[PDB]
Amino acid sequence: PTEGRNSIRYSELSPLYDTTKLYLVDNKSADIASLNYQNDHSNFLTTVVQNNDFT
Amino acid sequence: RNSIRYSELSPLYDTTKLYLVDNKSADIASLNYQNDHSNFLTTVVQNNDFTPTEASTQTINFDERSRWGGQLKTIMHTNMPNVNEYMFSNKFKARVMVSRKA
Amino acid sequence: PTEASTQTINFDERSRWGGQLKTIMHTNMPNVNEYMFSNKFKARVMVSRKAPEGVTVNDTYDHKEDILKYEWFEFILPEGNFSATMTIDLMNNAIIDNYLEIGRQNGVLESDIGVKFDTRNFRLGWDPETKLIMPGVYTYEAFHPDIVLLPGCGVDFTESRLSNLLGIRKRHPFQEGFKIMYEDLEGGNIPALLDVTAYEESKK
Amino acid sequence: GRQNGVLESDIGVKFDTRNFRLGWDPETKLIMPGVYTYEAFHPDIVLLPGC
Amino acid sequence: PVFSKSFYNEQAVYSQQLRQATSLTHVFNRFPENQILIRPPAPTITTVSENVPALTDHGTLPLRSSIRGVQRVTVTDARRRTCPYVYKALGIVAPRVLSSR
Amino acid sequence: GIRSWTLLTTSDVTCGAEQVYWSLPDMMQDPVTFRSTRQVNNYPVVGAELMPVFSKSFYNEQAVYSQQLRQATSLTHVFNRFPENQILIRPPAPTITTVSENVPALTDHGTLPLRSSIRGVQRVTVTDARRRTCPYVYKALGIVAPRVLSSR
Amino acid sequence: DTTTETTTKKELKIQPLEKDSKSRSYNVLEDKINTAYRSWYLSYNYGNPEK
Ligand SMILES: [Ca+2]
Repeated sequence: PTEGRNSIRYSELSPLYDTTKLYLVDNKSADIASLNYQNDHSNFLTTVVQNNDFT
Repeated sequence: RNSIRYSELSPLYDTTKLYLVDNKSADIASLNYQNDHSNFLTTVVQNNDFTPTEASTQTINFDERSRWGGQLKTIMHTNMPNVNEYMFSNKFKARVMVSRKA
Repeated sequence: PTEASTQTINFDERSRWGGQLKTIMHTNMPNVNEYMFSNKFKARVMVSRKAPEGVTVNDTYDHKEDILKYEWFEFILPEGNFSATMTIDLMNNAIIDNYLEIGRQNGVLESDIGVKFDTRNFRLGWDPETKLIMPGVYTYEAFHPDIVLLPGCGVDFTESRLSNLLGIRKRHPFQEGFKIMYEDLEGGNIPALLDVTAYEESKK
Repeated sequence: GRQNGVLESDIGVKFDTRNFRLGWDPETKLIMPGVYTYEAFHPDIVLLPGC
Repeated sequence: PVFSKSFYNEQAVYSQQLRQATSLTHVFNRFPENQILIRPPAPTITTVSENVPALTDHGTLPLRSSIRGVQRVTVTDARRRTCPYVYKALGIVAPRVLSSR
Repeated sequence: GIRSWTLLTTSDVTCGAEQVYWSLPDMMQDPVTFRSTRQVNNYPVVGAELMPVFSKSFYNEQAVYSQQLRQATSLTHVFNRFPENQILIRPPAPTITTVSENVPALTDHGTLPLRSSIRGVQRVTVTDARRRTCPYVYKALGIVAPRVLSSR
Repeated sequence: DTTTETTTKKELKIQPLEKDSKSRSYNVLEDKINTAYRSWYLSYNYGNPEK
């Protein structure tokens, strides 16, 4: 009647679970530009999403 | 039920399109010095972080515990000259006079 | 719109789904826009003529025949969309529209234009025996675009599509050895043509 | 226009198709055949000053 | 994608009045007098092989359950071979479900 | 000579029937393999069909006429500066003229899986094969009817 | 000869027609190679890069 276990997948590894790292940088190249004219290095902010297809 | 997720939408199910091009830019380069447009080959993986080749390997994975199929629509154009030779709108036989005397 | 933007159309669940997207679209493309590269193209013409530093007599006719010069050019067209031919001439103009400027000013003769797109079956009016064109005319008939060349001069399309217009296309359409030089058109030299009048006078 | 010293000369707004300049030449920097070679190319609007 | 269009050759009678006014000969009419050998009349209607592009649906088909990132496609001609007058050919296909194990 | 180096084909005024990828994308779950992004050029394609640019053809009656005007001796167009050099003569006109002309196109792309929430403002984008903006694009109305499938 | 009396030639023409027969002006301009008659086409297609 149509119920499913229809699963389109491929490489791009299952947004995975169980623990991963979280890189928290501050001198990553775009960040500066867009967010830290603000201030220094005592505080700043940083994208944590490491995807390059994003401002 | 530990689930690290985020945007990059769940490699989704239920039906999607499959774009089958042939003049996508890298393809040419790497695979079609070969031949023309009657056949060629094309990466179907639309990710730009991949040389057709490498891609080639990876797999689009239609799934299971139930097989299936697809609806293949298709676009195509051609430039045929009514009298090409390949379609034999070129040759022909017949016999004429070639000599006369007494 | 803005405020709206925020709010949400909420397709629901406990069952996902999709839609059937039909769609309407119109466009105004001028057959020869530049964006589709139905605008540019390369080819090289004669640009200089002389003889090494001394003007005439023994080679007064032959001197003219001793030094030629060639250069590659990317010439363009006036966007629009034109009749099969129209297009041609446009180039077959702008090709000239180059000569004029440099040919005249450097001993180049219209004679040696060297690059002229055109349709016609030069050779149709042939004959076996004369090995020429008996009616003193490349019998004026349209057959299919064609490009005539002189020596050295050529034509590269690599950077353009008009090619596909000239109904002439590479056989391995996926590389670039694609340019056309006097050299390649082997055997395809025009026949030459014949002298009518003379043939006639001496008809008795 | 008539009624106020305006000349047909200075109409100043004339839609039209044609490639004025085609009959050009480099050197004269003009149109050698004394004619904007009468050919349809694509609508175009010609203007005078101010108009 | 090779079909035929048709038009009405207006050059119907015109020629009847040019070789009747006495003028040059085309390699086509070397015999402007031998009723027999005369460049056949032109027809009222000319026809022209012209190709259009074609968009078609072929149906829906069962496909393997794994596709290599590089599918190869091929248009075969009735005598099953490569036809090179083939311009550009974009096929797209939407999988869909059916059956179950 | 070249019969091998190349091939003889017909005259395309369209000169290059191109395709174009349609892609609105804050609606469709994005087909397989496309990565999500917001870089106008990628944009996950929802559907594609080729240009609304096709070709019509007609029979140029001006076939012979010209043979009898420059034969009656008269003015020269920048097109025929060489009314005598058989070679340099404004090529014959063809029996059949062709004209790039665009029509509008109505197309169905299929049915697709879409997110379960749409922002009041969907953005749509028609991409050209070399994935970019084509501005000869007139007006383009896409409509789409969601519909159900599956279940959780 | 209006051309052998000036070497003592080819000048003959720099004169860009000024006005048409019915005497309507062509508002040529100075320089005599440009009539202040501007047209959409040209500009776009023929002359202005990106400005
Ligand atoms: Ca008619």
